[PDB]
Formats: sequence, structure tokens, C-alpha cells
Amino acid sequence: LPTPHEIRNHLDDYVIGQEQAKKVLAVAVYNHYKRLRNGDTGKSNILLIGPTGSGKTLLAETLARLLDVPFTMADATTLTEAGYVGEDVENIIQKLLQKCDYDVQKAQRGIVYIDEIDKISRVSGEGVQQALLKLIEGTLQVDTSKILFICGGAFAGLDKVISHRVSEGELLAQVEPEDLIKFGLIPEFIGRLPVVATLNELSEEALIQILKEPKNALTKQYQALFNLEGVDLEFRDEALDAIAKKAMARKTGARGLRSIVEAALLDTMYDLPSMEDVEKVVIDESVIDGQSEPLLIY
Amino acid sequence: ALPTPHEIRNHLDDYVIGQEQAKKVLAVAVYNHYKRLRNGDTSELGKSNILLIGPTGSGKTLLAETLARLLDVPFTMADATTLTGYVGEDVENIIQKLLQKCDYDVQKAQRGIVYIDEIDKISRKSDNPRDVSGEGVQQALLKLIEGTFLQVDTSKILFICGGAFAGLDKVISHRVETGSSEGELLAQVEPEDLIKFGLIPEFIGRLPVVATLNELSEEALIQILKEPKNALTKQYQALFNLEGVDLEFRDEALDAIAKKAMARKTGARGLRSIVEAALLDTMYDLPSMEDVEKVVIDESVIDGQSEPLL
Amino acid sequence: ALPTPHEIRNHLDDYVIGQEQAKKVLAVAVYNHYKRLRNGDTSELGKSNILLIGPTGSGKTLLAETLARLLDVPFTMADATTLTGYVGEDVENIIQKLLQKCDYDVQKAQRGIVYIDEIDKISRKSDNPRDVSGEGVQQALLKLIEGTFLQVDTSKILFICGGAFAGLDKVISHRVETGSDKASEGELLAQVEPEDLIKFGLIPEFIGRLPVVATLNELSEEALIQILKEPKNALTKQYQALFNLEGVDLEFRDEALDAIAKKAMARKTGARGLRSIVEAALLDTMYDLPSMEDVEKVVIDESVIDGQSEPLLIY
Amino acid sequence: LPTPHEIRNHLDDYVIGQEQAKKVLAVAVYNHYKRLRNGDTGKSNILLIGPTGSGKTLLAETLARLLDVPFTMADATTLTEAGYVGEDVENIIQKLLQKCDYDVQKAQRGIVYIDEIDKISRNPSITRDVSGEGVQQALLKLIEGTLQVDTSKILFICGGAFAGLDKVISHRVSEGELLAQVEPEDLIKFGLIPEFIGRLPVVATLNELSEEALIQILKEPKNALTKQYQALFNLEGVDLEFRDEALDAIAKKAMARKTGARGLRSIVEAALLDTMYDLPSMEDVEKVVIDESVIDGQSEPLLIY
Amino acid sequence: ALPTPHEIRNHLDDYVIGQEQAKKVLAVAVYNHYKRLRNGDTSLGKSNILLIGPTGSGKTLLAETLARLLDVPFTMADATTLTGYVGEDVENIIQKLLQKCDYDVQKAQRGIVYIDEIDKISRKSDNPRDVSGEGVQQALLKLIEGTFLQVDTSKILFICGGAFAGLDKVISHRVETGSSEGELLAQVEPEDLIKFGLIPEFIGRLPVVATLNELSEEALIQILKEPKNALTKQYQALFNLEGVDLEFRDEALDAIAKKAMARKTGARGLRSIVEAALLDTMYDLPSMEDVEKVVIDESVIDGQSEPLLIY
Amino acid sequence: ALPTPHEIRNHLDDYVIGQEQAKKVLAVAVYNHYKRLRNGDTSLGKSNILLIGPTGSGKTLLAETLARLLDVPFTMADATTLTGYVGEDVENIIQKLLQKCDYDVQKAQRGIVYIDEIDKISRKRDVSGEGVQQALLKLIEGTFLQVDTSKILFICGGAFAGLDKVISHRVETGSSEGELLAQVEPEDLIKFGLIPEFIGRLPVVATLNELSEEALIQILKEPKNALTKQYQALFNLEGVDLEFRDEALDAIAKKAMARKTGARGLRSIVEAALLDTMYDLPSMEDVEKVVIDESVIDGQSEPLLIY
Repeated sequence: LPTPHEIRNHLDDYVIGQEQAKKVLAVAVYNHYKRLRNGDTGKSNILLIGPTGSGKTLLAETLARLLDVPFTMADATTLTEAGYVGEDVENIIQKLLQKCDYDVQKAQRGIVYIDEIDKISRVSGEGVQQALLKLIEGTLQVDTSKILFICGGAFAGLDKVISHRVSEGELLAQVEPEDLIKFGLIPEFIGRLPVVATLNELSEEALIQILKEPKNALTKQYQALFNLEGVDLEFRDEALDAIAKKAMARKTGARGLRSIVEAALLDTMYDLPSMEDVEKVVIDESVIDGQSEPLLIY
Repeated sequence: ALPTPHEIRNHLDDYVIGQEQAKKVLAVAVYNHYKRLRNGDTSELGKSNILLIGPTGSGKTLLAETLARLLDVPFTMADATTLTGYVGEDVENIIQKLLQKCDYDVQKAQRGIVYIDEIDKISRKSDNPRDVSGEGVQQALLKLIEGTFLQVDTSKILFICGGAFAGLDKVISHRVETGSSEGELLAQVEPEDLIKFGLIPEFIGRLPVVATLNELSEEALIQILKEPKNALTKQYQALFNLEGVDLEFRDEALDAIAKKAMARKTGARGLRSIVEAALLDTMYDLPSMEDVEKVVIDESVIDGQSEPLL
Repeated sequence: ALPTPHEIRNHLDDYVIGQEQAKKVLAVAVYNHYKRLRNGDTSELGKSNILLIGPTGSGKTLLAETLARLLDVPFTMADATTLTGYVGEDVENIIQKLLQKCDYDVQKAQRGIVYIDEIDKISRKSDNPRDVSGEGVQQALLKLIEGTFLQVDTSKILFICGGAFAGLDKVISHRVETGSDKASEGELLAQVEPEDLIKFGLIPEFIGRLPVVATLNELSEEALIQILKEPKNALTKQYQALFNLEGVDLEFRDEALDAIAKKAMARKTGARGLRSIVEAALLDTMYDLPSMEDVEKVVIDESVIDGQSEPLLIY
Repeated sequence: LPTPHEIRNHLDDYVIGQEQAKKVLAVAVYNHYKRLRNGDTGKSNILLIGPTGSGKTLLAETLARLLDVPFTMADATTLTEAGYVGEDVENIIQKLLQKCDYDVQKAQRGIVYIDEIDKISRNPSITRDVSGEGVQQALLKLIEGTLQVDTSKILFICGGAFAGLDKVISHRVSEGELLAQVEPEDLIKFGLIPEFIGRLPVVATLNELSEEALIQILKEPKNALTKQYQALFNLEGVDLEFRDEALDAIAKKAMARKTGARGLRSIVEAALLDTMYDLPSMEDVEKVVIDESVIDGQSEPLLIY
Repeated sequence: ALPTPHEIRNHLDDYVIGQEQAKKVLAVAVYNHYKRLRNGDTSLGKSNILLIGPTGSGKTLLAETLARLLDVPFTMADATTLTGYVGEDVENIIQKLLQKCDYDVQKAQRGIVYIDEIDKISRKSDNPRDVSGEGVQQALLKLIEGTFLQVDTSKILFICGGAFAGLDKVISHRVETGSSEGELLAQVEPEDLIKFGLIPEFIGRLPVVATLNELSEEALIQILKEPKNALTKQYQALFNLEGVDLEFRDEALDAIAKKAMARKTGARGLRSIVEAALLDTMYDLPSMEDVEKVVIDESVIDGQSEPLLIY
Repeated sequence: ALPTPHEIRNHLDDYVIGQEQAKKVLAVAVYNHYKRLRNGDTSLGKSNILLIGPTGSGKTLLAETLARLLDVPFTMADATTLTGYVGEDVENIIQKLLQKCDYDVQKAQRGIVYIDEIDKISRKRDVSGEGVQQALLKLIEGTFLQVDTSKILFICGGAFAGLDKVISHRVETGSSEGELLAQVEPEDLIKFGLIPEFIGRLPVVATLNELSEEALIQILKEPKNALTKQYQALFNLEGVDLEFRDEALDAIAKKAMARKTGARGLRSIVEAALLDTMYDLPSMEDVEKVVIDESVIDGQSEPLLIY
């Protein structure tokens, strides 16, 4: 079992900065699996509070991979309706099992990430907290008490509440279950999330990492898109850096990256299904200046 | 069988005059959107939601409507002004209405297109000074953009938000400036510019595709009267045609109509009302006559005194 | 054999006084509408739906009704106010009723004309402040305008939506104005534009379904008088007929007729308020008429305006 | 032919007050039969708008009798279903003929009263009962002329309370003065189709209730309070007798409280409560209610053994 | 086989203390109501009731007891929760009645519905929303008459209760002449409710009017003893399944009554008092081994001394 | 076999610090409630409870502990989220109770329901708040789950900030908070904002003492699941002994007060103080770690490490 040191060390190679949060997660994760090992003798669940594109999703995946443990994501926005009939919640446990080959144990060790938790707080989101709480609370048959839950969120209005209860970065550090309660989260749900981590920083080296690292990264998306056409899309590292610069110069952020990449591939994607070639290559000149069109290989 | 973005733009040229760039943008945005829907499969993909930015009476609404028709897809219009708590339950009204025109079919509703007008109006900023309620809508409608007793998911449906953004031109200039036309500036538009304008970051990040329209030229109006497959001249020539009469519009008359429209600042929206009044007397005594063709000159339009040639 | 707009308007002149422009518009709109139906063939064609805009008691309803009669076509009236979810299934009620009067005939129902009154009432706006329900009707009835177990299609049927639009005059002015006002209100309703109806409370998609826009002008004091005399079924002629089968001659002094017109204008009911005025003025007379044995009754100004002095009785 | 003076004059002996409505009806009726006489050369139909127990029904009957003209009533509520098969409407024309000895002319002069019109105007929830909006049509097919008899000649009088009408008219811009300003528009917005209202040119109004009617409502109707209570007491084997003076006292009580027709029951009940309470405990032939048991409640009803 | 008004009142005497007149009234109203339903035939009285009495007089109890005594589905509702969308919440009273009714339409027709705080929705200058309140009087009015349950509310009996604090004043202003409280609630007339805030058409739907008299201070003691489910009987039963006999001295019962009156909570405040007085006893009760516990005045009023313990 | 009030209170002393009187009260109320349920028979007390104490006094904890001590389904709700459509959201409390109850109707009847911030809905929007007092009042009595809420025990908590003032204005004669909350009467809650019929449904009234800094220390040590014991256990399965110096424990309590988070803020403080230590713990090889004041308050110095 990896030490909290080893864990954080493997977290630095995937996400730049956030030293404090990487500590909290390391200990939270370590203790969790340290409690599962050697038997019980039980909730070290985590609450990631960081802006969108802070690396929340990326961190979760990394933790799962470095532990060689089944992982699965879920959106509080999609779980809102909880399905017209039944519980859309039990669905993610089935996905975790599918990625697990249906091995009850391997699944109980699994990690689950629920994004946009700050969204549900006021199907009514207040009822979603309960549907998601029925999950966290242990129920072919699998108890969820053993699986580690990580709930990510931006919590836009949280900084205000905490600043009232008595800049933004230092404020979030003083977060307390009370703040989350007054935010919209029920006391019962917060009680299931003892651990609370925070993220407050983004870098160019981070933007470039977000562009390729995440299993759900822009580059991977567009590549899949171009791939449907039978075309291979190649992003020169220089192009990725140029993209990062553009994003910074416009102080857009992580969500701002897509608008840049799209504007660089727009024309290409426009008149591509009308021609036949093996692959296309994006150079930094196609991005930073948009002077030249992407390379075409037939 | 989906139409290539080439084909989409081609048909858009039939209902819309100018805005070639905006039409190229929409052509791709649309193609990719439904291309994604038809071949949907786990792993990431863009929302492909659009943000129309152009002067009043430029063709923002028309483009949206035409797009729907060209794709035989349910279409519904909404105004962001009518939205700015109980309206949070009125935002889903946009959905039930889409279902209404969708034969109450959930899947075809997912194909639907929704156009929100006057988005720039709900922007909370010092310019043109309620802010709290307005932002509440940006975030409430924001929940829709993502996608959540219809049971329909708004993730599948394409969102097209239009707005004139009168002040956007000024802020973009204050940014692009260096040391010491509008269309050229609306091209340098960036998310941070919309930020300072009044739109929240999380909302803008949901509208990746940004199309920009150029104000219709005086000359363009004339094209609007002729070129479009449903051009006024073509509509009235058809009317006069099932009467056994040929209707001829002299270029001097068409330009005359365009000028009348500009003096009224009604753009293309004021075209019909002008043409109607000019052919009003003619159509009254048309079925009572027995001639070959009627010719509309300038004197019939501008002066509105002389009668059309018979 | 369809009647030319000339013939249509000519006959409208027999049942309606004034509104010559509106009548020319309707004449053309109507002619084209049925001209399109009879020679219907694939390829574009205007819906030709109409939007009547005039003061109360100007003749909006009368025009619609007369149009139907002049074209021997089924006609049904509806009020947009009674409409403002379950009413969505009450909008189709307008159809079943049209079928009722149509001998239940689907094709002749397609020929039918539907007049919706008080459309300006359902407009959602800050002026005269439910909005959500009202707009819902604008859009619900909007589905009809386009055209969709009668099996009838409402695409064929002509829609005539009337309204007074009390505030429309103000907004149009706030637009047409230049620098620092037009002579007559009717002069403004002429400069009317779809965008003016937009700001008023009507949704764009709805207005776009009413291409033809007709505007009525308030009847003049003298015009009201003509309505009391000239028409074949003029009030005076109707009451003279009533008094006639009593063996009595009814005379309306011009001072009395103008008196009635003025009473009507003060009530802003236009011609619609004419009868109610005449009735009240002849109420007492008609009550003790059959008990008498005189030659003729003469209505002076003092009987109408005053409403106190009794009509002259000539034995 | 009776003059409007003579007509209203004969209406004062059957109904107290309502001078305005008696005028309107006098002229409406007179003109109607004056148009039938001497031939045509045609709709003077009336719409009675008054509270239940205002005397609407009484006025109609009175008008028919004073003219010696066949008369027949009908309930919009009963005509709702319009019969499972056929038209329950044509039925009332047959009744008018039966009371007429089947003389086509005498029948065409006849008067017909349709009560509870305000009821037919409109979630249907797949209800078996026929829609009132459709009833307006079935009833309109009637008003509009059709062994064979044309209805165009018979005078139709439609009575109703129109509870919600006063609101509509107060919005369009107390209750007594409001109803006077009634207009076909108000009735349209109420629920009545324009085509139906167009057949009812004349509109009369009643603001006060009538004791002469209250007393009549107490006994005349087939479901009158007296008849019902008698059936109740009858189950006990007891005969209930309502003294005429008692019925009048009851009417007074109702008027003094401005309750209305529906208010009568609360009065009668309060007068028979004790009796009905301790009646199944004793055995007697009949009970009799005097005006003293009602107007004062001083003494208990009489018991006959 | 329906019970005579005599039998109905007799059983009401078992669950309810006092209110003999109101119970006579309800006895007839009820009997007649169901007598009409069972032998229903064309060519009758709604027989709907209007309860008028002070708070904690027995208005609710009477209604509930009536239902039980007739094995008929019963549902409670409040006019305050009602005062457009609530128009569709009025039919909620029906679906709930059907719920407790095994979803049987006919049994639902037999059901009894009690609406509390009717005097609250009355639109008047006294205690000054009016438009919404009146809207409910008329909305619920539609129910009283009777109209996807498919059930008709004509069959179901409606019992509307209320304290009518101001009603006493107006009745006085009318009955006055020249220059107990229950004596005035007896002279109550429909026109008095009119001036109070109720609409004529609504009042005309409640022909039966019952009036309750505020329970006497002395009656409180009876309430603690006589009722079949009297507090003393409830706690004696509790102490009984512990092998202990619980004795309430009369000095203690009167003491409790007085405590309740000083708190102006009437009978509603009885339980809270008794509980507090027996709290410590019940705590260390299962840990003892005595014969009986005797509650004296000192244990209640003083609340200092402990109850007597007989080994 | 039901536990005597003595046994119930004894176990409560393990999870809760202080509040001995309230625990005696709850011990009796609880015992009687289920004593009534198990031996239920015609011809009894509702036994519903009303917790009144300052914020973070242990109102919620007591409720939760009671449930655990009786292996009975437990669900929490907030009266604030309640204050027409919420009338159908009141039954939501029930369906949730059923959720945790394995969807068993009978065991749901055994369930315990805690409503927090009851003093908040007291009408002294007002119309809506009262509507809830009454809507929830229908529950207290007991009515497609088919479950009857008569059987389930209701525990309503509240701080009642103003209640102290009104009680004083009454108990006064002529010319501590705990001493006054003892003299609490239903009429005092009446004037506060609660309706008579609602209060009459909460016969059992428990009162909690104001939070004391000194007690916080006991909360860190005494409880069977005390933070120190939890962390010592964590450090124990690492082969390390965790020692909390009294100067360190008092330090944590003071930190908690300055933040006015009472006991709820204890963990967050301890975590942050042991964060770095737990991070580089499994990478060391020492005998025990000693937490002094300097590690907590200053938060600068590291904990003592004895090899």
C-alpha cells in the first residue's frame, strides 16, 4: 500500500501545484484503504472544493489508477431527475461493477467521483442530495460503505457565505460544515463528507496538462471526432503551448480552451467530410497566429 | 442522411442575405452537433451551443428558424427578457412548448433547436442600469444548457442565444486597441469581452460557438427583395401569376423600396409593409381587369401617387 | 365565381359605414385567400391572415360577419379573453363550433372564417398589469393559425383577429416621432409596424402569422348619424317599422339623431352603443304606446340628450 | 291584445317590486305578439338574470296566463345529457303541444321558459354528462326555427342566476347596479356563445327576492322542502302538515335575513330539528307546524296521537 | 342498521364531556344525513354542519367520534392551508379521504370531512388576504354542493369548525335591547355570520349550526377522569403493565386543572402537566419493586416532593 | 428486551457530554414511547419531544444516539426547508425514513424523526410558516406507503434565542439561562410563535445547557468515540502511540470558541493540526508522537517524535 508520500508524489506528475489539497487527499485515501485492509477492527469521504478546470476530475482518476482500483464518474446534474422511474443512482454502481468485471470485492474498494455537487443545493436538487445520500449510506448486492466517495464542486456562492460568517483563496481554507449547510447542503450529507480539500490555482503548465492528460481532454475529443472520419489528428506540443498562451492572454480559463481549439479547427472540420486524407497535423502556427491551415496528409 | 456543412450553408444562402461568415460558423456548429447526436458514444464531446451577435434586424432569428426547417427539426423561440424564482419553473416552459410542436415525442424533442433572444439584455452590468434577478436567469437557464414530467434531457437539444450587444463593440475596442468597422471588431470578440459586458463565466463557457453578424447594407435589402427563394417580389409575382398577369419589378422600384425601409429604420422587417401599400390599389382592381402584365416603377413606390403600368 | 375586391368592397359599403381603407385591405386579403384555396397547388403562398385594429364599436366584428355572408362561408366568433392548459383543448372548440354551423362539413369548414376578438387583451406587457397564461394562448392559438376527431386542417380557414389596442397608439407615436405629434390618431394606426405590436405584448411568431393588417377609424358624429339613417336596417328604420305596425309614424328630428351620436362618442362605444341609447330614449314611449290613440310621435333632442322630457305626441 | 301597461299591471299582483324588469318584459312580450298579429310584415327573446327565488319562473307563468297562451318549462340541467339517444330538446316542444291540444297555431304563439342557463356555460375528465357548451347548441337548434312546428314564432325566456357574471362585469368596468350595466360581451366572457346571446336581444334583471315566490318554492316544486320533509316524517308513519301561515312566516324569515331560496332549508330544519330528534322515540299519527313554531319558535309543533 | 339520534348522542357522551346541546344537534344532523343517503330517491337537505365553539372545546373530537361511531372514513383539513393552485388542493381533501377509504368510491361518499378554522378565511375588517380567502369560501363552496376519482362530494358530510372570536360581539350588537357567553351563541343567525365575513351562498350550504360551550375549569377534572381514554386511565394502564397501581388523589387532579388554567391552554395543556409530574417517577419505576404509587397535590403543584411509594 | 431509562441514559453518557437532565427526560420519554408501542392496546401519551438548547449543544447528537441505542431507523429534516407543495414534501420525511428502513412499514413505525430549527418557523413569511406548523402537525397526530405516523417518535429541536427573554418577563418577580429554560412553559412557546395545537403535540420538553469551553475538552477525551481516541486508534494501527497533552487539548477548545462553531468545529481543528503528521507518518519509524500546545495554537511547530 502506497504511503501518503508516494501518493502525493504520483499526484505532482499529473497536477501542478495544490500542495495542500494533495496532502489531504493522500491521507484521506491512505487511511481509507488502510482501514479496508486488515479488516475494519467508517467514512473518510472527501469533498473537493475547487473552480471548474482546477483539476478535480483529473485528481480523482489519478488516485484510482495509482491504486489500481476501479473508478467511475457521475454528474449531479444528470442524476437530478434520478430517472423517470427508479433510481438513476444505482446505475453508477453497475458501471463501477462493469469496469470491475463484476468482482464484488474489487468493486467495494472502488472510487466514485460525483461532480457538480454545489449544483444540487437549492427533480429538486434537495431531493437529489438524499438520492445521492442513500448511495453513500450502505444499502448482486454491494454495500457502498466500503467505496470511497469524492464529491467535486465549484461552490460559487460559498466564498460569500464564509466571508459573512467571518482573499477568496484564504477564505475557502476556513470552510466549515456550517458554511456548507447555509449554502444548501443538508447536515446529513455533509456529515458523510468529513474530509474537505481546496484548490485555488491554475498555471500554463496546468493548461497544457488539462489539454492532454485528462481522459476527457479536448485533444482526445477532437481526435475521436476526426477519427470517425478515418482521419488521425496530431497535436504538436508547440501547438498545445500556443493554445495555453492564448487562454492566458484572454484570462479565459480551462473552459476557455475549447473556444480556442474549435476556432482553430473550425474550417478544417467544415470542409473535411468533403475530402479524403490519412491525417491532419496542427502546428503552433495554426494556433498562435492562425496564419496557416493545418497540415494535410493524403 | 446528414447534409455536409457545405450543403447547409448553400440552403442558408437561399433564405438569408449576407452573413456568409456567420453562416459558415453555424453550418459547422450545426453539422457537428447532430453528427454527435446520431453517432453518440461515451468519450468527451463539445456542447456546440451557439451565441449569435449582431445588430437588430440582421437575421439572427431568421438564421435560427431556417436552420430548423433545413433539418426538419422542431424549433421554439424564447425571450430572455421575459425570464428576468417562479420563472425558474417558466424556463422549463420552453421545453413543454418544444414538446408541443414536437408531437409530444421525447426523442425528436432532443433533436429540437431553441433560440433565446435578447441575451445581452439579462447581463448584469453598470452599463444601461434588476441585476440579481437577471443573473439568476443566466444561471437558471445555465442549468438547461447542461441538460437535466416530460423526462426529457436538455443535453441533446441545441441552444442558440441571440443578442445585439450594443455595448460589446465599445469594450472590444477598449481591449483590441493599440497605443493611441464594427464587423471587424465583432470578429476580435472574446469570452472575456462578454464577461465585462455582463455575462457570467460559467454561462459563456456553455456557448463555445460564437457567430457574428454584420449590419445589413442598403444594397443588401434589394437582394432580400429578389434573391431569396421566398423573396417578396417572387411571392407577389406568384400572386399576380395565378391571375394570368406578369409582375415586373424595375430595379429603380426595388431600390426605392429599400430606401423607404431605411428611412423608417425598420430594416428588412419593414419591407413587406412597404410593398403591400404600393401594390394595394393594384391588387384591388386586378381581378376586374384583363391585361397582360403590370410593371412597377419608382414613381409607384416612392411617390406612391402614380399607378403601376398596365 | 369569386367576386373581385371591387365587388367585395362594394357590398361591404352596404353593411358598413366608413373604414374605406380597412375595407379595401380586407377586400384584397379575402380575395387572395380564397383565390389561393380554389387554385391551390404546391409552390410558397401567403397565409393572408388578418389583424383588425380599431376603437370599440368601429365595425371590426361587423366587417368579419359581413365578409362571411358576402361569401356564403361558415363563420364563427371567439374571444381571446375566454382563452387566457385545458383551454388548449378549448381552442379546438372554435373548430367544432365552426363545423356545427358548417353542417359538420370538413371542406366547407376549411372555407370557414374565424374571428378572434380582444386579441390585444392577451398580450403580456407591463401596460395594464396573467402573463404566462396569456402568452400560452398566443402560442396555443398560434398552432391553429399554422394549421394541423374532426380531421379538419386549420390551414385553409381564414383567421381574423380584432382588437382595440388602446396603448398601441402611444407606442407607435413614441417611435414615429421626430425630434420634438401627428394630427389624427388614425394617421398613427397607419404607420403601425409589427415591432410596435411586439412592444405592445404580442410575440413575434404570432405577429408573423398575421401579415395582413387592417386599421379602423373612429366614426365621425356625422358618420354615426348616417348609420342611424342610411343603412337598409338602420335603427330609425327598424323603430319606425315597429311604431308603424302600431298605426303610428315615428319621426326622428336631426337634432335628436346628432344628439344620439354625441351620447355614443362620450361613451367611446362608437356605433356599438347606438342601440342602447335609442332604446332607453324610446323605452317609456313604447311602454304606453299601445295604450294610446294618436297619429305620430316626434323625437326631438330634448327626449334623447335630456332623457327627461317625453316625445311629442300628435293626435 | 294587452298593452304593456296592462301587462306590467298584471305582473304587480303576482310579484312585488322589480318595476324595471316588469317594463322590459311588458314591452318584449307585447312587441312579440304584436309582430305575430297582422303577420310578420323576428326574435324578441328574453334573458332573465336574477337570483334563485327572485320570481323568474313566476313571472313567465304569469305572462303566459294573462295572455292565455300555452306555456311550458324546462331545466338546462335536465337537458344537459340531451338524452342518451336523440334530442331531449324536441321533447319540450311536444309538451307545449300537449298543453295546446296539438293546435299548431296556438303552439307557435306559446311561451317557453328555460331555467338555469348560467349553468350550461363552461377539465371535462371524460365525464359522461354532456358538455354544457354543446347544450347551448342543442338549445340553440331549438330557438332557431326548424307534425312540423317552427320555433321562430314561440317566445323563449331564459332564466338564470349567473353567480360569476357580477365579477366579470365589475372587471370590464353595488351588485344590483352592476347587473344593469350588463352587455352581450359580459355574457360571452361568462361562457355563453355569441350565437346564443344574439338570439337573446332582451335582457331583464332582478335584484330582490320574492316571498310570493319563496312560498311557491316551498311547496310547488316536485322537490320542494315541504314535500321532502313530509316524505321523511312519512317513513316514521307520521304525517307532516304545513299550515299556510307557517309557510308565509318561513318566507318572511328568509327575507329578513336576505338568505335566498337555499336559505329556506336552514330555517325549516331549525324549526323541525327538536321534533325530528325525539320523534323516533314516540308514536303518533301526525304533526302540524303553525306559524308560531316558525316566526317565533315559541311553541313546539302539534302532536296528534 | 342506523343508530337513532338517542343512541348516537349516548355514545358521544362516552368520548365527549359536556356540549350536550351540540351533541343533540349533531345527532340529528348525522342521522338525517345518512338516513337520506341509504334511502336516497328523487324528491333533499345537504344537512351540512357548522361547529362554533372556543378552542379546545371538543369540535374536532366530536367530528372524529362521529366517524368512528358510524364506521365511516374520516379526513381532516384546515381552511388556513387553503387560503388558484389551492383550488386543485381542495380536491386533495378528497383523494386523502379515498386513501383512508381503501380507494372505494361509494364508501368515500359515506365519508365525513372536517374543515377547521373556517372563521379564519372570512374576509372582514376585523383582524385585517381577503380576495384569496373569499376565493376559498367559494372554491370549497363548489365541493359542498357536489361535483380522476369520479367521486361526487354531494354524498359526503361536511363539518366546518371555528372559534369565531368576534362572532360573540356582533351577535350581542344585534340581540341587544334598549340599553353566560353560550347564551349568545344560541341566538346565532346566518346574518351574523354574514357580517362576520362568510358569504351568503356559503352559509346557505351549512344549514345545521352547532354551538359549543367552553369547558369549565371544574370540567377539566372530569376530563382527567371520566373519558374512556382519560389521562389518569392511560397512565394507570402504563403503571399497570409494570405491576404497579397508580392512584390520583382528588387534590392532585384539581391541582392539575389549576395549572392548566393559569397557562390558558385549557385541556390541551393537561397532558404536558401530568407528564412533567410523573416524569421522574416513570424514570426509576422499572428499577423498583413496590406495590403502588400515590400522586398527591405536593407532587403536582409544588413539583418538588416525589410521589408516594407503597411497598 | 427494552432498556430501562437507567440503561438508556447510561449509554447516552458515552456519546454525549453533560445535559444530564435532558438525557433523563429523553430516557423516560423514549422508554415510555416504545413501551407503549410494544404493549399497545385500546385505552395513551404521544410522548413527542421538544429539544430546546443553544447551537451545537448536542440536540442532534442526542437524537441520533437514541436511534442507534435502540437499533431504530432515523431520519433528519429541517423545518426551514419546509416553510402548499411542501405539504407533499412533508411526507418526503416519511419516504426517506422508509428508504433507510429497508422499505419495511412496521420498522418505519418504530422510526425516529428529528426536525431541526423548529423555532425558526414560529410566526411572531408568517402565513407560510404557520402553515407548516400545522401541516407537520397533521403528521404528529398520525394518518402510497400506507404507513401511519402515529407510531413514529417525533423530536423537534430548536435554539429559541428569544425564548429566554419571554420566560424571564414571566417568571420575574417585582423588580442563568439554564435556570430559566427550566421554568419553560407551553404558554411561553405560544408567545414565541408556536401554535397551541402544535405545542399540545409536544408534551415532553427537554432543555440543554449552554455550551461551555471547559466541556469541549471532555468532549475530546471522555466520549467512547472521542476525537483523541479516534486519532489514537488511527495512529495505533501504524504502530505509533498518540499522546494529547492537556495544554494541546485546551488549545483546541479555545480555537473552537473563537470560531463560535462549538463542538462542531473540533474535528476540523484537530485534522488540520495532525494533517502534516499523518502525511509523513507511514514513511517514518518512531515509537510515539506527542501533541503539544505549540503544534495546535501556533500551528507552526511540528509534533514531537519519539523513536
